[PDB]
Amino acid sequence: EEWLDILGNGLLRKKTLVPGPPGSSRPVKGQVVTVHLQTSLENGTRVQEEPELVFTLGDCDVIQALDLSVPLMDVGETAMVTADSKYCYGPQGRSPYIPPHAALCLEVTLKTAVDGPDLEMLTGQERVALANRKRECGNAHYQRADFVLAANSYDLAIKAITSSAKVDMTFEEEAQLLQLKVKCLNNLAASQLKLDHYRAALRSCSLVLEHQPDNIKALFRKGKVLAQQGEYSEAIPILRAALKLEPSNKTIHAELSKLVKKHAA
Amino acid sequence: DTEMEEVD
Repeated sequence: EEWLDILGNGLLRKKTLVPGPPGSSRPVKGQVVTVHLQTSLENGTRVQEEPELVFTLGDCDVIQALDLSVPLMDVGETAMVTADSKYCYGPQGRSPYIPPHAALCLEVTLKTAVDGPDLEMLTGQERVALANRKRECGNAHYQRADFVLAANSYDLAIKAITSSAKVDMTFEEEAQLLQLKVKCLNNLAASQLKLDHYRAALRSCSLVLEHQPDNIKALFRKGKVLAQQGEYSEAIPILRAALKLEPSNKTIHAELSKLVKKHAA
Repeated sequence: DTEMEEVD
């Protein structure tokens, strides 16, 4: 009927187009919600149409705009949401193209809302599917340079893998999930390093190298972190160990050269 | 050959 100014700043506004059924309720944090999303730019250009977008409320799987506006919708409601770029694809834009600082008009139809899964009660197959979904979310956030959101999705991906103390999985499932955990921890290190969270990036790097001691990405990232911290004595053998695996790699050379030149104070 | 900065 009228525009609701959600955050009190005219940056995230919601207008109900079609209300939900008389008995409908709002979804709560943690619920797996399914929506039909029609995204368009401020000038009216349509971006994409996801007829069955599935995401966990409050987990920031896609964009902040959805996690902030969907809890204000009843299951079965169709609403128009105008959101500023800061709650969307920000000062950088995205892959199915969004211009930098572009305000979005989201036509959302909340379809279903089911209770969130008990991570402790997930099957090996479900655990693989949930962790991979969170990993794919984190990857999408990382490509845009949203390292705070990328780190969160990788953190959720890991939490889903490691909460298996009460379910009996096969050896093949445990091994598959270990391979996924190392990929998520390396991805987390890539994200932490971009946020200068050196102590955290180091932990993630060291955990990856405990499973895979010849992981070139984890070696280079540990070396780059130790170099940016000023631990040149510890960084040079690690950066050399990574060059030993790929001697022609220009990025590892450029990193070593930068480190040795700076090691002159 | 390996792109550092790329995520897996």
